[PDB]
Amino acid sequence: SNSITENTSWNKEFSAEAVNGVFVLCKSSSKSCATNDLARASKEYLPASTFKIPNAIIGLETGVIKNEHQVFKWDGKPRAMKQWERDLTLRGAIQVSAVPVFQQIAREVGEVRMQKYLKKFSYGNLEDQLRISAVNQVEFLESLYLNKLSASKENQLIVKEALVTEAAPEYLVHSKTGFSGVGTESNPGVAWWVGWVEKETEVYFFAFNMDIDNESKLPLRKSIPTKIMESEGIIG
Amino acid sequence: SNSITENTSWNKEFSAEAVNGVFVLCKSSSKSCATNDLARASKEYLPASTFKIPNAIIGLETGVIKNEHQVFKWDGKPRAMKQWERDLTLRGAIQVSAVPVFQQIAREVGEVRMQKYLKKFSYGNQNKSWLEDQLRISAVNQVEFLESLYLNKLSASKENQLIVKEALVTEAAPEYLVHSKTGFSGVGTESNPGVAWWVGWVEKETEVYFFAFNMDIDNESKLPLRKSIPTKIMESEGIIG
Repeated sequence: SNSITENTSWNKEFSAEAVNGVFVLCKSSSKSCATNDLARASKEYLPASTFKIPNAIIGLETGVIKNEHQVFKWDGKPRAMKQWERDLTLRGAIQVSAVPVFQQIAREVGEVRMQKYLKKFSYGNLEDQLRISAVNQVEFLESLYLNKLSASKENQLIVKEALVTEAAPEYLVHSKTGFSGVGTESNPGVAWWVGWVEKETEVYFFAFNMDIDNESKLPLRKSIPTKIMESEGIIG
Repeated sequence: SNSITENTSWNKEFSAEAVNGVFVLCKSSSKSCATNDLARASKEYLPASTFKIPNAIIGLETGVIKNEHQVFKWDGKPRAMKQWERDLTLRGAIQVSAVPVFQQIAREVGEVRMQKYLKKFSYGNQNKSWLEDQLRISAVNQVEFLESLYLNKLSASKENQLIVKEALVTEAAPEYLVHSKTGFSGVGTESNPGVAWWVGWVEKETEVYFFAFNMDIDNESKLPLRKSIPTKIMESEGIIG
């Protein structure tokens, strides 16, 4: 029996940074989610680089991504960022959100196959022609964690390992950042931080998004959720 | 036909701490490895908790470990260590080297199948409930075995190999992922010192580094060196940190 609760206590962390956003934290064992804003938790936004998670699974399931050790070689021709100008593994391409690598994977999969898997994954309603909510992100990440997506357990495991961003004796953090851009002062951009924490035998799924009009605010997409999860005693 | 090259430059890291031990570091594959001591690199020692790597793979292959999300429930009966007195995941059991969890896995596997898997994995010298004490494995054999695991070439499903690889993650950074396992036989005596291990691999962008470290240890206070010496060597190589 799935449930969600509104917790005004986290508004502190948003107010202190003057951030308009939402944090959704779900405890797997109790099938209970908590958020600071139910309305925004259900609102759909451009996924930006969070879309690299389903794109990676689809890339492996279709065969476009050969296997776990697939290397995305750089032809030497300049790219939007120097961090993309080199050979990358799946983990490498995911961490730096390498646009050209995932655009190439998407082209080889094709429009029809890409849409077929996104419907099967219930992923929102091609990265720019799609919108997804924080609640939809945690549901999708839980399906991935449980290997319940329409793809082999092996391909789901490859993507889960490639998303590892923090390891401690008591927990493993799997996560993905997203940033659509600054947008305009009228219609701001969106910044995301989504993932899950395997802490002892408990699993916590999280999705954070915020309005962003200045690239200088990007660090807040990790600091606000990190402070909330630290105060919940989930991570350090 | 793998080769091992002696590198007297790391001797400094050992001598300074007055440590008798070996570090083996292989870039890309176990084909060409570097070490501070050719002789000791190939010398076989008891694996201690490093044995929990093949134990976990065999547990999964035999179905004793049902799947990736297996929980090892605590029966409430006091254990040798407080950190083992709770339910544990495969990663949790591996991280605290939970003896009771792995002893039970070994029993369910059976000494029969266990020995057939170890032979098929080329794990240690091929010459019951004392595997971590009876087995003998070299630092070179550890990096060869970890390279097979990494490449999914052991006689096990890709899925079971991937589950164990994820459970061994100990450090994550934007540029690298460290998979490792500690081992400690005990302090032994000055005449017969125990052995301390740190084995694993680093996925550094497109490159992979396999490592195996072991040292004589006759005093508890020296334990930190099993991680600090290899870390300092890999930090100087620009692999981690």
